[PDB]
Amino acid sequence: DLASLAIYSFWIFLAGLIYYLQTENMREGYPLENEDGTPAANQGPFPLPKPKTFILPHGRGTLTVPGPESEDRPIALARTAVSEGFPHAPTGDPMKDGVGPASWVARRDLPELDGHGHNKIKPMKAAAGFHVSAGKNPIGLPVRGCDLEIAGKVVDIWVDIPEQMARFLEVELKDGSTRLLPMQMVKVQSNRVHVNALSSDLFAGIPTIKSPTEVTLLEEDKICGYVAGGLMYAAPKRK
Amino acid sequence: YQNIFSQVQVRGPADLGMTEDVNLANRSGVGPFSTLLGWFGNAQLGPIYLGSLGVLSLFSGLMWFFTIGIWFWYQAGWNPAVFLRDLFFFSLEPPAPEYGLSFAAPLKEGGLWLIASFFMFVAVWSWWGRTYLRAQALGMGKHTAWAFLSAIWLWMVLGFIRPILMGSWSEAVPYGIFSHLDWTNNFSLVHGNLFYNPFHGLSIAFLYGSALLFAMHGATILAVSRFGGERELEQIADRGTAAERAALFWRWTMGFNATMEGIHRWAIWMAVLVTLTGGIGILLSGTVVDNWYVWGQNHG
Amino acid sequence: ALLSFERKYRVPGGTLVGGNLFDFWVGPFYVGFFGVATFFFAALGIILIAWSAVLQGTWNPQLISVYPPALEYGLGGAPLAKGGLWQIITICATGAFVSWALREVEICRKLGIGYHIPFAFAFAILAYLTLVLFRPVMMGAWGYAFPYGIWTHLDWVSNTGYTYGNFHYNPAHMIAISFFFTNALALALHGALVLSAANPEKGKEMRTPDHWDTFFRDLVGYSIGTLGIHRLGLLLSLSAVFFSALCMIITGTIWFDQWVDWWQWWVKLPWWANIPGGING
Ligand code: BCL
Ligand code: BCL
Ligand code: BCL
Ligand SMILES: CC[C@H]1c2cc3[nH]c4c(c3C)C(=O)[C@H](C(=O)OC)c4c3nc(cc4[nH]c(cc(n2)[C@@H]1C)c(C(C)=O)c4C)[C@@H](C)[C@@H]3CCC(=O)OC/C=C(\C)CCC[C@H](C)CCC[C@H](C)CCCC(C)C
Ligand SMILES: CC[C@H]1c2cc3[nH]c4c(c3C)C(=O)[C@H](C(=O)OC)c4c3nc(cc4[nH]c(cc(n2)[C@@H]1C)c(C(C)=O)c4C)[C@@H](C)[C@@H]3CCC(=O)OC/C=C(\C)CCC[C@H](C)CCC[C@H](C)CCCC(C)C
Ligand SMILES: COC(C)(C)C(=O)C/C=C(\C)CC/C=C(\C)CC/C=C(\C)CCCC/C(C)=C/CCC(C)CC/C=C(\C)CCC=C(C)C
Ligand SMILES: CCCCCCCCCCCC[N+](C)(C)[O-]
Ligand SMILES: CCCCCCCCCCCC[N+](C)(C)[O-]
Ligand SMILES: [Fe+3]
Repeated sequence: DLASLAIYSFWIFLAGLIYYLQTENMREGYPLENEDGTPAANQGPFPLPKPKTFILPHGRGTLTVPGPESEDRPIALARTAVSEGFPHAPTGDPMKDGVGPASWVARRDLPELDGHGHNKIKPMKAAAGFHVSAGKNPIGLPVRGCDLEIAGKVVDIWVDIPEQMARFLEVELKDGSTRLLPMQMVKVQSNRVHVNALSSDLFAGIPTIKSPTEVTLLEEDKICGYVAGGLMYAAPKRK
Repeated sequence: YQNIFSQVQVRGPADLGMTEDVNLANRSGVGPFSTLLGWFGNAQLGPIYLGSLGVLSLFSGLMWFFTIGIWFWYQAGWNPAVFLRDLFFFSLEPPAPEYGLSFAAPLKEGGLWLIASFFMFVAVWSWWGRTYLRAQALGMGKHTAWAFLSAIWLWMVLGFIRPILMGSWSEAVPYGIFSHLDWTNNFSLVHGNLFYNPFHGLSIAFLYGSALLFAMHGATILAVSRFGGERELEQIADRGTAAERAALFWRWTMGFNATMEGIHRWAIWMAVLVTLTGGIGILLSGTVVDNWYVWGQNHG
Repeated sequence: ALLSFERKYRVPGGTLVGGNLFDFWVGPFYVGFFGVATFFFAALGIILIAWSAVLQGTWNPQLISVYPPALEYGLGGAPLAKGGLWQIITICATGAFVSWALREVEICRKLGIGYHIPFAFAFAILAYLTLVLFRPVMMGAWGYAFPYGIWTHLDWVSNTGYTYGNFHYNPAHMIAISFFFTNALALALHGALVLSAANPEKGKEMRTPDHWDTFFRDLVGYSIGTLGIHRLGLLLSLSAVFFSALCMIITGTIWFDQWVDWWQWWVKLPWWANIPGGING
């Protein structure tokens, strides 16, 4: 019977598909590790696939995965227990050290480029033709932390040029330097921008960009990591 | 703040797009900008590309649509009040069984259905070709066209392949809102209940799974958008804390996880297998299996 | 064992109940209080099903079915052998799913992410609760809920639908279907799009997001953008389930006749009801 052959064949196809798909999803993070970074004994029943190489645009090189995995940064945590499976306690300030929900990855220290090779993200001041077209323009609003104190003022929006969207608010602090706050972690209101994740005293600690007119993938990761981390680590100062 | 709607829109010069190997002669000018649309997605409408294959598809697609409409107006006695009243009850129906696979049927009793169907056939395949060709001009893989081919498969099975194998156009789906629903219901009753078709059951698993999966995935990317999660290509090329937190949410919940590229492979396939399996289940119905209850009792 | 990048994230905290008491993992799995709750509820439920199997007299997964109390029991308890087990198992299901959602929230807090996933999952839970709790309550009996067996729950869908004629004519059900199909269409397209950019023609560089906005604009004259599509898929899916729950919550309650006849309100509107010709005159 042709229908019996079809269904039988299809189940065999589906098993192969699932195998292919799971191994494709092992191109990052594998092989698995013990808590000390050495290779785990039990890798599971799916083997690592044959590497593939992505050719990056704009002369940025290639990525070959799977490849040798490495954090490329010190992880300031220590065991809280003598056996496997327990949490790992921060050895200093987890917001400063970039662990837990304050974590960041050592992404490449260049800015993301758009399809023509220009910086993807720019302050609106430097982005020709770009303006606020709907909603409350936050530029000029005081910025309030979860302690209900004013941490600074909004001095620009950093926009994603190709996707025509707001990505950060640049916020000036008491001392006249600025910080980027992710747009996804602020609430624009009629008379203020409110920042739930950070109390006002934690604004100075937000990691800085080294050049004031662009931001690198590394820098975005440290900024976004740091402000997300305040949900857990600035909870004592949130009324 | 949940990132379902944007809080502030920004706009700059119309984005005219990448050039690559595309014939610029065939792109329009940019259309208007919709502040409405821009609360959710992008505000910019157009430009659109319209070469000869696109004109063809767009002409045929409208001809298919108007042919059904002329017939609907006819059925309404040309009275607009009746046309709106009975809109969902009208039906352009295929030829009766006695004409088999021939083109000999009168215009009023099958022939207009073949004309409308011919135009639909031209509209879809040329739109399929356009899907491949637009990807080729930009240097992109052909995934969109291969994925579209799975939906085409169910459509071709319903209206063309299965009618041919069964010996007549009367097996095909009529053009009408209520009538195509009645056809669907009748088809299951006549074939011994489609819930006993294993291919129909798989199609359901995939349709349900597509909703499961895009809810998982959409929510996941929204949950990590505070770290740039939605920038999926660059997360692929250079893993960020967005992609790590996403994976780990799932690893910690259900014991395994995906990558930023690999989730899209789960996605394309969950979706494609809907119509793949579905089209097989339909093609086998009444060609090979007359009653799925019955077949199921023999397991085969 | 851990993913190569995992350790930095396994820090204490984020729990909603219990402080540090259940703040640990087993293999990949995070536990927490709600992990413990989920294990208990799930394991009891499976045990009750394993038992309800012997009382039915079978061990084939394609035959095991845990049928609810029959209609005559109303909204009261029932002997285990005929309805009681379903009722306890349902309590266990609800307990497990809610516990699974609340465990997802704990995982979100530890990872510093938004709560969108448990929020989305809560739509599925509500659909389940509509079929087994809200509809049966509102209709006055546990027997209108569906039985837990693989084929037997399909018998129920079929008999429930044909109680109202062709169930296609339920208008909320129409909307629901439309979102399901639209969602799958969107999923194909997103999947294919991203993969077409990341896996270009042989030898060429990865495309860029500008390429995939150009692809869709060349094709249909619009591109929703990458934030947009993720919002979209989330919306299409959740809307599909919203409309599913709605279409059943109204069936057997507000409307209980043949769904096809509901469409008569439109055709009987006075301004065109009596005009000859067409289909309905
Ligand atoms: C939603 C509307 C109807 C309904 C209508 C249908 C129809 C119609 C069909 C199914 C089908 C299925 N349904 Mg149903 N089903 C309903 C409610 C449910 C519920 C529930 C708790 O509410 C569950 C768990 C299931 C489970 C299932 C699967 C057995 C099967 C494939 C679904 C799938 O891939 O989904 C998407 C999810 C995934 C891809 C994730 C994986 C889900 C797995 C497969 C679930 C395993 C369930 C297991 C066998 C039983 C419980 C295990 C306990 C630990 C004991 N149904 C309601 C009552 N269901 C299909 C079938 O083939 O039935 C025989 C089918 O044709
Ligand atoms: C009483 C009715 C029967 C029944 C009869 C059928 C029949 C008959 C069929 C299905 C099919 C399906 N059914 Mg069933 N079905 C029943 C019960 C159910 C239940 C349920 C809970 O009870 C569910 C969830 C489903 C679910 C499903 C899907 C999994 C599957 C369709 C997939 C799809 O995406 O198609 C939608 C996708 C398409 C139709 C492809 C379209 C692609 C083309 C190219 C689009 C062209 C567009 C055109 C040119 C217009 C242009 C528009 C402009 C641009 C604006 N059925 C009952 C038992 N079902 C189909 C299937 O595959 O079955 C195995 C099918 O044929
Ligand atoms: C002959 C039958 C009738 C009919 C009668 C009915 C009836 C009756 C119902 C539907 C329902 C639905 N029908 Mg109908 N329907 C028909 C024809 C169709 C067709 C078609 C093309 O013909 C389609 C596409 C549909 C489509 C649909 C969907 C809109 C909806 C199902 C999804 C849902 O509710 O999910 C919601 C999801 C769930 C309930 C799943 C919940 C998951 C839980 C929370 C998690 C479970 C975990 C589990 C135990 C696994 C864990 C173990 C392992 C680790 C995996 N119907 C025909 C005409 N239809 C159903 C509906 O709307 O229900 C509300 C419904 O009750
Ligand atoms: C994997 C299976 C799923 C899937 C996938 C899928 N569909 C696809 C693709 C893919 C991968 C495409 O690439 C292709 C596409 O272009 O998508 C954007 C397509 C497509 N899927 C489509 C529809 C569609 N897909 C469906 C289903 C599915 N598609 C599955 C769920 C369905 C269902 C559920 O029935 C439909 C109706 C089309 C939108 C598009 C293919 C377009 C096409 O072939 O067009 C030919 C016809 C024309 C170009 C012109 C027609 C003119 C209109 C009829 C007039 C309408 C008038 C309008 C209502 C009034 C407003 C306008 C006025 C100003 C005049
Ligand atoms: C709301 C939109 C869609 C959606 C979303 C969604 N589902 C989700 C999530 C989200 C966002 C999760 O985060 C969560 C998850 O972890 O997914 C991997 C989940 C989930 N969706 C699941 C399944 C599922 N979702 C479905 C539907 C959908 N989920 C929608 C289409 C369906 C359908 C359509 O039928 C199914 C089968 C699970 C894989 C997972 C939730 C796992 C969970 O709750 O685990 C704890 C409980 C157990 C391990 C077992 C409990 C055992 C019971 C005590 C006994 C069994 C009782 C049951 C009623 C028997 C029924 C028998 C059947 C034959 C009928
Ligand atoms: C306002 O009035 C005007 C006149 C302006 C209008 O334009 C109004 C018009 C309408 C009211 C139009 C409304 C139309 C509908 C309600 C359409 C609905 C259609 C469906 C629900 C279709 C469903 C399914 C169709 C399927 C499965 C068709 C498949 C077709 C094919 C696979 C193609 C088969 C080709 C054939 C038979 C011809 C082959 C011949 C060769 C020579 C190759
Ligand atoms: C329907 C989808 C089911 C997918 C099931 C695939 C499970 C893969 C589990 C392997 C993970 C192994 N680990 C945890 C060692 O990586
Ligand atoms: C169709 C339902 C299938 C459910 C399978 C879920 C797989 C979970 C894998 C977890 C990995 C566990 N271990 C112990 C291998 O790590
Ligand atoms: Fe995505």
